[PDB]
Amino acid sequence: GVLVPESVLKKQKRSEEWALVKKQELEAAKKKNTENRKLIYNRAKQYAKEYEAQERELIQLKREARLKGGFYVDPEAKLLFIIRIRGINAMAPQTKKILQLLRLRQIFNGVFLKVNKATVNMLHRVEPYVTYGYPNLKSIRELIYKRGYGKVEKQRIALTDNSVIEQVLGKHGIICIEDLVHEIITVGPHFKEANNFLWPFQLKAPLGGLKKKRNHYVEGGDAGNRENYINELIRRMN
Amino acid sequence: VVRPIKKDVNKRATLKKNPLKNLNVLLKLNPYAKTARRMSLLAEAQRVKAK
Amino acid sequence: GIDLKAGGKSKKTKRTAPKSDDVYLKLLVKLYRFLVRRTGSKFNAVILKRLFMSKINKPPLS
Amino acid sequence: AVPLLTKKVVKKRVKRFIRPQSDRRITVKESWRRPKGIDSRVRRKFKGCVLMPNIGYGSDKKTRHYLPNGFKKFVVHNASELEVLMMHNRTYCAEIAHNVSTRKRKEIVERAAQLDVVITNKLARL
Amino acid sequence: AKKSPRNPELIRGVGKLSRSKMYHKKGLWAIKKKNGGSFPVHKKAAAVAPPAVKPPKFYPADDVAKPLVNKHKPKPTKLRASITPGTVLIILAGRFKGKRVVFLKQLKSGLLLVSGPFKLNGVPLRRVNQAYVIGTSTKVDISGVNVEKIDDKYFAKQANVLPQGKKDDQKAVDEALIKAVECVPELKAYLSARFSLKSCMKPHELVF
Amino acid sequence: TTVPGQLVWEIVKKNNSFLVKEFGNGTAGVVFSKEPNNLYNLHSYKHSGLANKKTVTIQAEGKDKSVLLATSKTKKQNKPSTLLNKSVMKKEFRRMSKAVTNQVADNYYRPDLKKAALARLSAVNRSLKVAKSGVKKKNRQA
RNA sequence: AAUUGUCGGGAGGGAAGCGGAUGGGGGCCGGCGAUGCGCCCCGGUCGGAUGUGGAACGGUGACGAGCCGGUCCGCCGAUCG
RNA sequence: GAUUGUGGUAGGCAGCGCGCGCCUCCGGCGUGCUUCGGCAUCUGCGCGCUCCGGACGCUGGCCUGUGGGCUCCCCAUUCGA
RNA sequence: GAUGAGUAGGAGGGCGCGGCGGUCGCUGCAAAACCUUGGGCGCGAGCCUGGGCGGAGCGGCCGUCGGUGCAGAUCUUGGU
Ligand SMILES: [K+]
Ligand SMILES: [K+]
Ligand SMILES: [K+]
Ligand SMILES: [K+]
Ligand SMILES: [K+]
Ligand SMILES: [K+]
Ligand SMILES: [Mg+2]
Ligand SMILES: [Mg+2]
Ligand SMILES: [Mg+2]
Ligand SMILES: [Mg+2]
Repeated sequence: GVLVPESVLKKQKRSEEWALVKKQELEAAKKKNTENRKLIYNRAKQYAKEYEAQERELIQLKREARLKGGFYVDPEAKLLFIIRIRGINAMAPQTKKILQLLRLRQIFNGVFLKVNKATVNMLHRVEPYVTYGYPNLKSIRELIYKRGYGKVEKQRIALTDNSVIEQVLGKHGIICIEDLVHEIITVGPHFKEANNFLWPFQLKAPLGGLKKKRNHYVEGGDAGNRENYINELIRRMN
Repeated sequence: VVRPIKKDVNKRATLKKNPLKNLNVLLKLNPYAKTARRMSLLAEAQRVKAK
Repeated sequence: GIDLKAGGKSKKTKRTAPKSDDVYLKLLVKLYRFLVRRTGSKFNAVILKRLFMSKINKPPLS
Repeated sequence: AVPLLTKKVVKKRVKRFIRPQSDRRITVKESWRRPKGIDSRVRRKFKGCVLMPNIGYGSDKKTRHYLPNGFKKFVVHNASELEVLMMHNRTYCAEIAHNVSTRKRKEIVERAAQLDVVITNKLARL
Repeated sequence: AKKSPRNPELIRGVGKLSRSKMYHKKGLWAIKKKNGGSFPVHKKAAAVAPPAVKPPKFYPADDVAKPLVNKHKPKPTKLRASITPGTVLIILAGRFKGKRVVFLKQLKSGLLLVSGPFKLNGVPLRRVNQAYVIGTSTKVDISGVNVEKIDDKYFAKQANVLPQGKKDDQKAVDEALIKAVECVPELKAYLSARFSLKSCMKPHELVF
Repeated sequence: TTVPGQLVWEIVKKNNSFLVKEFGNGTAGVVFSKEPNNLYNLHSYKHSGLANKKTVTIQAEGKDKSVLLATSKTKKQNKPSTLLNKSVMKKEFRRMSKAVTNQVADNYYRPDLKKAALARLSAVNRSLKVAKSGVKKKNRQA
């Protein structure tokens, strides 16, 4: 019939080559995905065992200290969860700057923070505007699973797949949601990268309300360090 | 010299589903959750049977 | 409320197309838009950016 | 003709944005004018006052400018202009211009019937 | 062919056994042994070539949009545990509102097949939506009632005059139902009387 | 188009005698093109009958279900009188569709508008049938 | 247009008018809201090859050759649409 | 219990069943590691299923009617002013 | 993907009036103007249209121009 023009022939040939290379890339990706699934399964199992062993070890240490008759001082918290509780109206310059540096720009925004002398002194200045404490494993897992959003190219992407995490934290060995949770909870070597990757959590208004945000938690208010009691607030806020 | 043409870049954003409610999303994000749930259920059943 | 400057929007202005109505310049702009998109070449990107510039920003060379 | 549009038409507001005090002063017309007075309660958006229009009321782009019958309007002045809608009869409807005579309106109506083009005002001057 | 499920479900979507136990039970080791240490490879099923559809008589000027695939398939309507064969039901809507009837079975469509019996309260063999029904604690034996040949197609409209065949079927079905009802004293009056709310009667407190 | 069609489009997209615009330059703006060699009467570089060397033209002939299918000759661009290769088809719609496909797509003339040409042919055929036999159905059921 | 008379409708315990939500009444609207589609049987009209000739012509090529191709008209078969 | 379905060329991703072995079929039979419970250790193909890349399905009423709709008009009412 | 307050003030994109160079049209089978609890489009400036009246002209589009947009000024003239 009609002779096929050389331009059409060239376009078809190049399309065939592109399809072939795409198919090869897809096959390689499938294989690597299989291996990655196996690896993340094993890693999650190991992390769960590690958490259980840590809890058991803490209980055993406390009991053995009691038996010996001395005191066991628990390791100081290495991680804090901070929630902004005041609005953005009528802000002092230093307080506003510190809240920006902590990435708390909206009421009921939450963020993790590694415990350091510098960070603790920064938080001491904004204590009246936030409430913070020591998050639970359940709190961290639920926060990352339900409201965890990653930052990719300064965009906020929901963590619906492990590929989103791998794209940003693959260089550091974090390729799964469980890896991210373990890094956050243990404050690992790449905690800064993981935490910065995590977009500030946008929490809803507390389910049961607040007591009084104009007073410190010690006086019966909400501001300040409520230590282990931040977890129930997280339950109500998530 | 042009790079290969792309036709699958304009994908609709995947709807976010909470892994704490539906199982398939939880398994996709963390396959070990299946084993955790199975072991927990079996242990609870064993405890109830013993009691 | 959210503590952002201008709602997080940009306040810098840069040329995104030629202000001229020269059809030949428009065709060149289309050509180099395609080249930039489908090659990712720094030279092509620079050429495309300079094609938008005003007269005083395209001085002659002796 | 079966309209191509499938999404339901949603209007954020169906009331007109009437100029403040046009009810009070006859000389003040109804066509919207944004108050610029320093003390204007309407400008300040005091609750219970006249509402001001804003881009937030914008119609959904998919259903924008669509008539209730599901088509879009196009004014036609003659049967020659009518033929432009031959390949768009599922998205566009023809409205005959107000100044067309009855004699030309009959020809336009006949041609539109031939072309399966909806006329919004086919009963005018009959 | 295996006659029993290999992996019973502890809950929806989770099996009782793990991957290793599933391997052992399925016997992939046995298949590898029999085939020589390698799984048998099966060729992909050949697709059926599309039929030679005749050319269209018309060509649309617009490309109609094909809807995206929906992977959810409806499941059969659930029957409330409070409703069992022979249970007495109270109709809350329709021309028979307040009537007490006997439940026979649930049809394929999910509607409930009920009878008055017709003689007792004038309610014939009818379909009632479960959402407009109250299930009471009163049960009557219905083992002697045969409604196998009656199904959702019995009530289908052929589109004013009731065929005598339907009347005969109603009489045959209701004979055994009335005979069973007679065993329980006062059940005749209970079925013949409608349900109503009197002064200071609270539905949220009535047990039924 | 004695000069490149891209240049012709760059010139004529702003204004031409065949351009029909209505309802201003806001969101309400409606645009169409009147040139006979525009299959969809759309003001775009793809369908433009002025900015393309190869153009398809489908309309109804004067009488007897005759459909005029014309193609712009690639070499006679400077000869308006002999610029169109015309063919008047009087046969069945199947034969007309086959001829349109052969003359538009099978020869790589303008494969990108094969669907548009077929739709235009179908519309013209339906219009001719209705003009002959009067309206017989409202075509409102979906 | 301001303003006024008449008829008809309506409202009125020391203003009237106005924003938002329904309702009563009135007024208006038939693109206000469809009746087609597919598969068969009967009857009526119009055309029916990859064959053979004529008229004009096109895609590509190089507004050359070669190759390929559509429209219309005349016939032998085909007996379909 | 309540609000809601935004999109419209994908059988994708994740998890899991049946066949490719047998027996006496609420189950049992092989190789390794075990905390002796168990284990992503063997986990390959074909056909399928699901909480799995954003709603689908059935039935009824009505279609010139005292019907349906209304951004139009006059009023009443609750809140605002 | 993120985001949305705005006086003084700045800027962008649009609506409307009257001419000129072009282009496409309408009109005694009824143009402009005006009237109307007719209808519709646009967030809006505005626009399209039914009906009436009127009885001779008018509009769309692309450029371009200007004595080009009123609620106020104890504003002007006229009318009430
Ligand atoms: K007024
Ligand atoms: K504004
Ligand atoms: K629901
Ligand atoms: K003009
Ligand atoms: K009007
Ligand atoms: K002008
Ligand atoms: Mg927020
Ligand atoms: Mg204070
Ligand atoms: Mg007056
Ligand atoms: Mg002047």
